[PDB]
Amino acid sequence: KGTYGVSASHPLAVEEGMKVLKNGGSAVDAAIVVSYVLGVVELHASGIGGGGGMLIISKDKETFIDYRETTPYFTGNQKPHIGVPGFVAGMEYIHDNYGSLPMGELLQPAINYAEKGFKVDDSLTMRLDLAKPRIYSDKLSIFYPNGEPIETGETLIQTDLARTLKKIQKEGAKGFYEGGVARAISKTAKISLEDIKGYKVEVRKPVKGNYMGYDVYTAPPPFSGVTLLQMLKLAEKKEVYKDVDHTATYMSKMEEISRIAYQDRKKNLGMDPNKMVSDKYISTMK
Amino acid sequence: TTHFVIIDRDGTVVSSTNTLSNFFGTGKYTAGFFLNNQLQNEPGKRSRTFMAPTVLKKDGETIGIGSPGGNRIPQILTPILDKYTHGKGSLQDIINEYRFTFEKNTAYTEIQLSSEVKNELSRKGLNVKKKVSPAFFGGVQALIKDERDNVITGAGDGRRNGTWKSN
Ligand SMILES: N[C@@H](CCC(=O)O)C(=O)N[C@@H](CCC(=O)O)C(=O)O
Repeated sequence: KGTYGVSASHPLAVEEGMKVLKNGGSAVDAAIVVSYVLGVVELHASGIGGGGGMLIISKDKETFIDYRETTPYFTGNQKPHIGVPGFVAGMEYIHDNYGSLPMGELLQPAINYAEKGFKVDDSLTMRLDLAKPRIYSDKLSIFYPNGEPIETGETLIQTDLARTLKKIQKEGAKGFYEGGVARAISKTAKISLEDIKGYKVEVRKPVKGNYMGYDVYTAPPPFSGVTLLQMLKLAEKKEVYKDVDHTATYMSKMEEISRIAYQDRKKNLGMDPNKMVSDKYISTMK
Repeated sequence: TTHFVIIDRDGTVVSSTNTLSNFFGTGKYTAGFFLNNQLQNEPGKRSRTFMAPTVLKKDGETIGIGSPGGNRIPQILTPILDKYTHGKGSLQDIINEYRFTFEKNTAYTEIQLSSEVKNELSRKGLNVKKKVSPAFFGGVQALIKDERDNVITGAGDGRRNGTWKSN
């Protein structure tokens, strides 16, 4: 004690994060808990069937963990456009290299919400209603009881998911990337077993720059820390903040700053990121 | 897509964004979960994403921040960080401000704007369009640690029912 906090897109994820922190856990142990909770209670936006990236900045260490989905080998067309999920491998890697608490415990609060249920909020019921024309089928009946999106206030229980999470908790990453879960992914996604099994996380250096006196650390390619940092620095250079009170000016200049930086990003697809973000490189931009 | 930020006792900050790409990914569902949708941007490679988990550091200040919203991510975050660094007010306050993004000569707006403004922007070849989906403008989540002493504060984006807490 010790100051600490969590910001996240669901109150149950914030709650579980704070729980780990309250009892003296590290930011990365809390991060694994929150990520897994979010895949259960905010299932539309993330989960074990996807991927993502994590920036870890401590007093004297910087890391960026990249657990984004990777393309499978596939010979005909199209197929379904599904990458090998990287999320579960990501949390494991992060845990093995930066975690303290034992992994089983980090999965437990998500298991509990999947197992015993949580109360659905506005955004989830709305997301389900908006997705119904695209995704609805009878396989999805727990999400649409009585053919309608589960209502705000109802308890959603996810027994299949709890089972999967328990398999991971017991076996580690093998529980997802091999065995029955992997055969289910293989059958649904049309991705070979060997592809699922071969998933690897990439570790990368953060893009380091500065903005407004701040050292800024951000996400390197294939993420877009560069574009963001560029936009930030252009905006500080040509202080559009002096136009903040005049809406059309403010907007007008943002619009400019944004095609400058998006154009730049694109002819970087059509090897050092720290260069593309320096006061001199930014100097040379328009 | 979802973004979150954590700051612990010894000032380690984590800033992280996870995703299925689309809401529910491809909508394909197995062993309890939704399979991602992979946007095409060769076998074992990752596609480009606009995601950008970021940390800002000065002496006496640590900021973690990020947001979903696809290709609007840098457009969402730029104005907020701009307003914020230029002393315009509390981070939460700034997250609460109405928002706009551009797609090739269409300006998309969170809140409907005046004639005055709509004309001035029409004059630059842009055609204002107000958008219905509040989630279209992101879900910014942030924490701030300062060394007074220490206090953590932050922002949650009410557009995705987001929130934050510190001890
Ligand atoms: N309109 C889509 C695709 C645009 C893009 O930039 O890829 C979109 O905004 N997708 C997002 C949906 C989920 C979210 O939380 O924003 C995304 O982040 O991929």
